[PDB]
Amino acid sequence: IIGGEFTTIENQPWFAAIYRRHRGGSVTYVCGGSLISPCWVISATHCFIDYPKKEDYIVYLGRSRLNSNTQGEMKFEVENLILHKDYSADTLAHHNDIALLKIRSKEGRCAQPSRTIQTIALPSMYNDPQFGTSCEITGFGKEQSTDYLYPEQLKMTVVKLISHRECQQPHYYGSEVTTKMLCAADPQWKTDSCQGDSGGPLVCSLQGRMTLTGIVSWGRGCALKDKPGVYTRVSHFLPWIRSHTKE
Amino acid sequence: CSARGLENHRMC
Repeated sequence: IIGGEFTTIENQPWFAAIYRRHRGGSVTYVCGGSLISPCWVISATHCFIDYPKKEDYIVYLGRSRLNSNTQGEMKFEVENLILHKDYSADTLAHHNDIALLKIRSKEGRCAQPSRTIQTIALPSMYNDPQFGTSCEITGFGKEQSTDYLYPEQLKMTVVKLISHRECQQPHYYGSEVTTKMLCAADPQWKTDSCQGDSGGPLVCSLQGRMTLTGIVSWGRGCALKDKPGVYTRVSHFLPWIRSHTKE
Repeated sequence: CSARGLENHRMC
């Protein structure tokens, strides 16, 4: 997250931290995700596509820090890693960038709700906030495009939704953006998602309910003029989510 | 490779 503010998991308790074990034993952060039911985390396919084997991954819930344990956190294996079959990569503009991780502890159990671990509601089909609406994004991604390190403490920021009409302009993204994607940015371009925020939640309040409106997917650079963040539009994948969460 | 879309990729 470029700009924005440090936070703790109490403020985004559906946030899932996803890591990969390397042969040799090294573990590294991969991507964010969102808990949508006790056994299911939703994320982005591009985070996993190069390394699709479920045994490589570890998922934490209730975690506020990247490389330190948070009191009350829970650690899970990935029982199933489901990637979208119509995923594609075109320069950077990923189509159908959505994935499901079925989680299971060493004890064989799913998530247990607490102050630090909660689910996020999904939107109704084709029901998104009006453009110009403010939404939140959360992650452990870079704080500056030039940074090497990820922040050790979770961050969040606010961005505003941008219409497809505006995003499809040539000086924004042209044909790279589809109606299955949502763009969002800051009016001053001073805050944005960045590398390592992929798979994380874009949350908007719709009819008095906090709703998973989008999933961090791609963008050209970060916090650059005329180059918004691009998010998978969750309200266009409800049938896909519903079928695959019975696997 | 320094931005969103290429996390956990074999090239990067």
